[PDB]
Amino acid sequence: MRIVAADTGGAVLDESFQPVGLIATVAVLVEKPYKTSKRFLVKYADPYNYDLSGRQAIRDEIELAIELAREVSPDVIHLNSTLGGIEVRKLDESTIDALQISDRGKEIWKELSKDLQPLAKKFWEETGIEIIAIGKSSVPVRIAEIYAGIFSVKWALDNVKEKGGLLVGLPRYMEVEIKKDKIIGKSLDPREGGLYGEVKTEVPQGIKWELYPNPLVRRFMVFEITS
Amino acid sequence: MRIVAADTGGAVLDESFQPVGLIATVAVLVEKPYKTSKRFLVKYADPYNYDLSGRQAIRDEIELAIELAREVSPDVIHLNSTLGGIEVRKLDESTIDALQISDRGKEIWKELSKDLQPLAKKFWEETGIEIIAIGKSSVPVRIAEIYAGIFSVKWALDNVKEKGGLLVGLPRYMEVEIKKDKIIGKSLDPREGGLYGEVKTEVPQGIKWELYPNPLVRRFMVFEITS
Amino acid sequence: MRIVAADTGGAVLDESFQPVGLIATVAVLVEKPYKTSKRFLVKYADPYNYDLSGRQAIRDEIELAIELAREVSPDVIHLNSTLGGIEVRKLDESTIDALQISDRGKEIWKELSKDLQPLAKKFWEETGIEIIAIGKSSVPVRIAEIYAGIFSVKWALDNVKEKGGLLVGLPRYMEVEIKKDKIIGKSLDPREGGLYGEVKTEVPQGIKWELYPNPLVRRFMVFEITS
DNA sequence: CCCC
DNA sequence: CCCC
DNA sequence: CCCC
Repeated sequence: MRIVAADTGGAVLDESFQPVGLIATVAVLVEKPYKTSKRFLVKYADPYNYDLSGRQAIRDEIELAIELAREVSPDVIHLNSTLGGIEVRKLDESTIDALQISDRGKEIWKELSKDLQPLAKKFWEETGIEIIAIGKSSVPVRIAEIYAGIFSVKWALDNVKEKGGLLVGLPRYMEVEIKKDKIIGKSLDPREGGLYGEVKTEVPQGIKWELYPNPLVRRFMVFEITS
Repeated sequence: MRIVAADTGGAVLDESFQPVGLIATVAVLVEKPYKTSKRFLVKYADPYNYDLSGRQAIRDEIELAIELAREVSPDVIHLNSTLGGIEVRKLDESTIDALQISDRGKEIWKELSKDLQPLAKKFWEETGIEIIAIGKSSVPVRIAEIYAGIFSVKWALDNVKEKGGLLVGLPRYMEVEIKKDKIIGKSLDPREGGLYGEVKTEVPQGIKWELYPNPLVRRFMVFEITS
Repeated sequence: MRIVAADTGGAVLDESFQPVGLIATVAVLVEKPYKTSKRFLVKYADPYNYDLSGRQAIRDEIELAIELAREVSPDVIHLNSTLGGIEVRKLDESTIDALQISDRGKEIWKELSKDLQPLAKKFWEETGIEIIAIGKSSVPVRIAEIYAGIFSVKWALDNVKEKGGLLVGLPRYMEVEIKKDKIIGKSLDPREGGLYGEVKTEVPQGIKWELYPNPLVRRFMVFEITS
């Protein structure tokens, strides 16, 4: 199988570890043996002008996934939303309310449907590629999530010297390592079968970085970098 | 403690990773230190004529567990169904409806009770051995689940040269290793305390096998073998 | 951040692995990098005269946490109860019933509020330190849980030769190591980022100890010691 | 809600 | 409830 | 539904 998946992840934290804004949206192409991605795109947001209550992330996600899909022609697109694998192009008010998701889950998706359902329908008529809301059960999504963490670290690397101090909240139970020329992100959950990512970047000088648990959010790590 | 447990696990997958049928039903004897099983039985199903909608699996389980229990005389039998550790022989509609399980779970078990409750009551009157539905809380069940994976791999080993290619979906977060004369199964979850299994088999030559994450079901591995 | 957290953990088990009573209540001070604690208190209960139905544990916890907090002046106190991080001092029946907790959870805390809510209000007016019910989401709480496991082993070490045999049920997925002069406790979940503890103690001789899974409670280990 |  |  |  060849799958394109997209996720938004990584957050700027204040000194009380409260999230300020999300950082990276990543679309990945995942192929056998489905442990990583060698082909991917990234779109950075502005964490300092980000609405956490708003759900722009998923609109960026589905767009970025399509952009990658039109180039690599995958079998399917995985969107990070656990709706039981329902096709976005089939998302109308009728089908949303019939899902066994929270009542709030239903509320949010009726508004997204105005743009995303026709968008998925046109793309399906073009390419025949479905865009399914599968969320947590999907490995390409989790791999995309790992890369979202890595690009958040890269974002921190590229932006540490203008802000002189950054706390980056990583996605769930993943760690990062920084080599001379690349960032390595790895899932901390061995049950996932060895999921990982790698992104080439120039690592700036005069910086020190640390990785430690978020004391307020168990199984979430914090990436801290200074000058 | 000496516990007999039984589980059905392992599935033949198509190339879209959709399960076709279940493979192995295994009953195990588990003793201190409760990390493995050295005494076990296996019953193979036909994955290509298997009904996933049906619940024959649990009927195969309770049969095989009893068959093994009559040989090794355990303290108790663990059946793989999370009902809070209630004895099967005590299953009437009143207590089933009083279980904190889904409405679909209740419907299924009310129909299962017709055969399974007298079966458990008769077995208890003979041997004094209870049959409890404990499921996820039981370690012997997980050990049985691991062996279901091991015997599923063995099934693939024995049937690969007639089918020239097989995708076997293993039970949750377990891996297998293939040595010269045996298959070794290990839980990928270190939290379970080092649970494993081991089964002797003649390993066919001229085969290639690979283990990788199921892209559609996170934390589930896929065993693929070809000629 | 400097956080004081408290948890009760560790249980004396009978030979059917059924818990008799809880052992150790521990309050810990946790600072960056939030992986362990170098400052902690322990209060022992009598497992053989313990009410498991009762909720003495949480009253011992909040008391012991305050005692330590009065000495080290932390930023906040973490109590082991998952109520979404709500301040205990604001817990009345009105806000309790508005919590997304079980019907049993509401009943228990409505009764606890009679004593604990004025206690939390009094402590907050004195020191300005909030006592929040964060529970499973807190890392300092988990560290306290690990030390509770360590002190349960210590309790067993100190009481083994008078009891001539002990089964100690540890907290979820943690292991212990016993050195010449200390007990080392480690989380078995790599997702938590390497949480651990250490307690110096005199180790009695002519004892043998073993660590293995509780066969009736998956992901819970058992500590057994004899003479 | 907590405990194994 | 179970299966991947 | 997502985010830490």
